[PDB]
Amino acid sequence: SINSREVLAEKVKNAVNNQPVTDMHTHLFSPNFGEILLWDIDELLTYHYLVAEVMRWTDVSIEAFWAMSKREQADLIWEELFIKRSPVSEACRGVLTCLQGLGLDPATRDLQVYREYFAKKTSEEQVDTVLQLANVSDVVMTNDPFDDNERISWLEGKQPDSRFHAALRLDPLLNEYEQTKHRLRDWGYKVNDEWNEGSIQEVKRFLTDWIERMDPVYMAVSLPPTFSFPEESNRGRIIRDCLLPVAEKHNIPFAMMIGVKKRVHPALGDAGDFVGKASMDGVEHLLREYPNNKFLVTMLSRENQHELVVLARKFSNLMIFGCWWFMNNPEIINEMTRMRMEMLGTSFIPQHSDARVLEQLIYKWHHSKSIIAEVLIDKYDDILQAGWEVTEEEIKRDVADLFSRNFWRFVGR
Amino acid sequence: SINSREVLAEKVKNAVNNQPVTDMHTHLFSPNFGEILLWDIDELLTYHYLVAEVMRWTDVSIEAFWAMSKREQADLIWEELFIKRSPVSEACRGVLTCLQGLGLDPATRDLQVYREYFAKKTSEEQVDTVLQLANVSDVVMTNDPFDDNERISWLEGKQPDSRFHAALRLDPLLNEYEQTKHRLRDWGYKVNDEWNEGSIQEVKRFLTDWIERMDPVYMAVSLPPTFSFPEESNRGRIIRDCLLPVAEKHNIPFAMMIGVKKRVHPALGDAGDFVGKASMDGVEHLLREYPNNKFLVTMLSRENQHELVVLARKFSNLMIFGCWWFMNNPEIINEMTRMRMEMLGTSFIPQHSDARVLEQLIYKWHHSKSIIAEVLIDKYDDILQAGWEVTEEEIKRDVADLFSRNFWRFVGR
Amino acid sequence: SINSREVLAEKVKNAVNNQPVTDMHTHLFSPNFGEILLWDIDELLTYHYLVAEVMRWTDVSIEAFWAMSKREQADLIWEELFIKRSPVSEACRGVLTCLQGLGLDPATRDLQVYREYFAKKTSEEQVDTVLQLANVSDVVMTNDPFDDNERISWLEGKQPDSRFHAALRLDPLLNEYEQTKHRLRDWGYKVNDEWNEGSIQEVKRFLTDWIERMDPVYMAVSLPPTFSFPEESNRGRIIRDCLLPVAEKHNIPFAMMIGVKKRVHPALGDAGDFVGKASMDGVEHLLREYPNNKFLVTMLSRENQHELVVLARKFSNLMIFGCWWFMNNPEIINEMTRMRMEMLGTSFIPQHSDARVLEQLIYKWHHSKSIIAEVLIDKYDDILQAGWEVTEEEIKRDVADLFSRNFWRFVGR
Ligand SMILES: O=C[C@H](O)[C@@H](O)[C@H](O)[C@H](O)C(=O)O
Ligand SMILES: O=C[C@H](O)[C@@H](O)[C@H](O)[C@H](O)C(=O)O
Ligand SMILES: O=C[C@H](O)[C@@H](O)[C@H](O)[C@H](O)C(=O)O
Ligand SMILES: [Cl-]
Ligand SMILES: [Zn+2]
Ligand SMILES: [Zn+2]
Ligand SMILES: [Zn+2]
Repeated sequence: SINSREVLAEKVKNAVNNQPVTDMHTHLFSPNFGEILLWDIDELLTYHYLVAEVMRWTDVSIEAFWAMSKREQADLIWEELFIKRSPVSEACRGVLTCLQGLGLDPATRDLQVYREYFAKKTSEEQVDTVLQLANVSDVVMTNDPFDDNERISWLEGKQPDSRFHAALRLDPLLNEYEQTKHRLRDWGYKVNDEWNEGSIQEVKRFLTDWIERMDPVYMAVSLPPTFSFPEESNRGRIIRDCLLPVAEKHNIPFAMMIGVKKRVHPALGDAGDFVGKASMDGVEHLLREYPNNKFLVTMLSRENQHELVVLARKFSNLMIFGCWWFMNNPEIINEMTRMRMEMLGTSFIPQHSDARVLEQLIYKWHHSKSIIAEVLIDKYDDILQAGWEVTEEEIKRDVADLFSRNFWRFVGR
Repeated sequence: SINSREVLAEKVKNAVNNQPVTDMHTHLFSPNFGEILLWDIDELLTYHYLVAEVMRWTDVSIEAFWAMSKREQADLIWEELFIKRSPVSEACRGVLTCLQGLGLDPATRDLQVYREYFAKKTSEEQVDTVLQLANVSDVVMTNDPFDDNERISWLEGKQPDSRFHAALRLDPLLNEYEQTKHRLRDWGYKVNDEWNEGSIQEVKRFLTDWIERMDPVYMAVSLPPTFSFPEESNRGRIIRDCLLPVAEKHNIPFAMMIGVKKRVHPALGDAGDFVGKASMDGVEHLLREYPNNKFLVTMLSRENQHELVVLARKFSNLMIFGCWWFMNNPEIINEMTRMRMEMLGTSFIPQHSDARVLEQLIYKWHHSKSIIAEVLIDKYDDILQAGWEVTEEEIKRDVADLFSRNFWRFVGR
Repeated sequence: SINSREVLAEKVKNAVNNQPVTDMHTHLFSPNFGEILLWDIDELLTYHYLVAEVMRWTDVSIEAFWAMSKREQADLIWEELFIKRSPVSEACRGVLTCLQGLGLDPATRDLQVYREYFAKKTSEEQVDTVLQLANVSDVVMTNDPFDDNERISWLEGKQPDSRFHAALRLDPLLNEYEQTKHRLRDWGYKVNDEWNEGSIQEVKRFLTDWIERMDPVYMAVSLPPTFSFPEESNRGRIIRDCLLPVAEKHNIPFAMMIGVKKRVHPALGDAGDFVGKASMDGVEHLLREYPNNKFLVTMLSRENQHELVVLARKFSNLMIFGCWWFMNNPEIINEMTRMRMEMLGTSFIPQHSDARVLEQLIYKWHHSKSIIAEVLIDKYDDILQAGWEVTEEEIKRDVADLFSRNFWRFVGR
């Protein structure tokens, strides 16, 4: 038996730390895909989270910033966010956690010595190291066929190694059909000006072709705060007539990441997206009217979090996951995870890294696991208090569900 | 349930704070004995501990000090030890704890106002107040029949109320028999020039008459660092032929307070006593050779404390008690209480107040309980972390033993 | 009027760190006295404390040690105590604190670079640097007229600058009179074979001559555990008939450092002295029988510390000081300072450095001040809890007393 919270805490932390992670959403790529996989300290420092933060302090114009080299941008951000002010933000703290995890010494602030660590290694070797340090067993990528570069890799016959899984990302198709439909035809998809049977069949054929090629764990899309469904728009029709029917046939979940208001500040590039609270109506309708379809949902607005949890209590075909983007901060991760566990027990996926740079797997999982561990400790302590006898083996089981099994069980893999 | 140091701390502190205390050695007297019972702020300030301390600072002569009135003495000490220097010593801190405990605010340093509180109250009322505030149920006195003022009270029928118990103090008889024997014969006890049957029987008769009149919980004596037993001396023969036989007969324990070197500085009066390490040979012999006699022991030298604990491990008829006088300081109370618990568990009496002024019951027990609580928390947490179940009921039981039951169980009442 | 614990700790540590220190016992000398003033890393590393410690490790014989040069000894000690084993002992920790305080960096472990720092400075410059860093305003030397080198200097005019003060050390006179009276005769002091009026006056004359030449703040002597008084020995007679009367006439305190057992291991030189517990009988008699004399006392045995504190409670003509030699270790300094403040408030002198090497003032005072601040904080906090509120001015007053005013007020200078 575990007769003290102090021992419980030790056992929970060990279980959480030792549990291999299935990161169901990132922007990483299998090493064999090439340069598309970003990594190293200069990439860490130029993460768009830090671009947005440095612009709040630096007097260097954004145009000038984009004009300088990768190394130069990294030097500015380091100096502005780490030296001129203490690197206390979550994103800056993350950079330090990565350095320490790699065996480097943040206390020296010797950026050139840090850069030297990476220069003497290959992509293949760094992924081996990072996956080991972050104890991540499986990585789900974001695979967009509309991106020429990435698309070439799939066209070439490249296959991700066993540690990487594909996810068919469809923002262009579902959100910019009017402009995208012209590319589909360039590829042999006979989509017509009007939405008839021929257009529907060709879109599905498109979806089906890529599903066969990537063997994705799910199809995904990021939607605006004004997302609605049903809706008489290209998106509404594509989802109704093509995506859902196909998703059902192949029994693959549809991942919806709702809440993002793209480019409210275009000059900032990837760092220029905002957020807004969304209506739950469309998700409510999708879940109810399509019981044979599986939905993975994460929302961007803090104000959408609690009702999303309640919606999960209503529908079993809904699997909520992670603390996305602006939600990926300790104060928010903590409240989200507690609301979720209190109303759903362990039937949810608490987190994903959303890593854009390989090394971030270290900090994203380190910072998140410690928070998740604290929550589990409280919840286990409360039932131990109620006389329940939790075993270390049950704790390991629960932890496996949260960090890995719940995802594979839901996707059916 | 109690499953963390944090929960444990709360329960222990609560149980300790709520446990009614039996103070087994004090210099307080049941209120009906008259002015011999000292109380109020001026008495607190003139406690001999503060007399010793003020003389290290004041340019006022010790002879001039004794010549001043009580209020003048109090004003000087207050001025010298509280105003001219921060009152950080244990005895000065204690005065402050009493004031606060009575609802008076030390923040104001308004001595005239503190005094008004006492003036509008009687001895009987202050006793009620203090016993309630210090949560002391029983007070054991020090009753010296050789003191003319004390002896007349007992002979004239004075008897303590239920909250006060007597202890027959015998220092003059055991340590000054050559002078004291003449007083015994003046009182009708035919002690002879030589230690013969007649002398032995009359001394026994003296002890029996006083036991019947006082119904003492024990007979006591303070002894010098040079104490020895067996010993061919008046003390050695009185203890062997008179005290031990009488104590066994009435099943009354014999309390020995060892290590005091009386009057090394005569001019300081009650404040002129020093300390010295004693040999354990005498105590060891008494315990081994008189298995049917009970011994309460407390020693004055810091260097005697560890071996006294080991001696208790050897003899069940030895019950050690308190952190006496110069031992009654936080640093020492802590080490003594920990060594005691580690080697004796709960089979000892951790403390007594030795209160000379009524209000001291407040600070003596509050200062001690906080330290004793901390020790218990450490000790209970060590076994809790080891897998042991500690219930709030077992804590109250143990705390009751330490602060009350152990004493009464030992005295046989 | 501080009411929060965080602010209290802040002000206390500030007062302690800002308070200019009077180091009332050292083995340092005014820089103008010449080579006699030891300084630099080589001196710090060869301090006899480290000699004793390296011998427990190194296979190099003591004779070989003494045979090698100073720089060679320093190299062995550095290697044996800092490189082969972590420098965790108090003495080794001290060397490090010194190097760091001077702006040097222990992280590099570059002994040669450290040495270069000292090579570019003069003795007068380093004392300026060290006295400023250790914030020491007054240094009391140990001046022995029996040492040829030192004696010639006092005779050849030499005078210390205003920052250094003299203390007349009399070990040879009080402890080796039989062999010393012959030198007294060589100096014009015709002591008689027997102890009579002539001998008494010539010894007095000797003391008075040196008192006028050195103008010492006190006369001192280190005594063995067997020290007794009164005593029919040269030491007993000299102290009774010469030292005390002269000390009183000049109102000069008599400093006794009791407990050292000289040269139990002669081959270790200054590192060959041992320790033993002393009887308090002689000190008690001195204080009681000579109320017009002032005594400064420090003892070497851990086991004498508590009773010495109690003796201070008895006699105001006793001022206890420092944590001497084998007592100058954190664990002991802590228990000693707490026992003292608990029974004496602020009426004592907590520490002295005993510096034999100039730079030691940095570590000696940095290590002790942090401990004394801790004790003060706890004690101030305890009365704060009782409702008493101190002002920042009273704290500075108290701190000044402990680190400087108590000493000067006691010697009457
Ligand atoms: O966490 C933030 C991501 O890096 C975003 O830039 C990204 O666009 C978003 O996670 C998405 O997949 O739509
Ligand atoms: O604790 C100190 C007491 O007040 C002493 O003055 C007293 O003589 C001693 O406790 C005793 O009862 O012998
Ligand atoms: O603290 C230790 C000193 O360095 C001793 O060697 C010295 O003899 C002693 O302090 C003394 O002055 O008697
Ligand atoms: Cl809202
Ligand atoms: Zn993403
Ligand atoms: Zn007493
Ligand atoms: Zn010294």
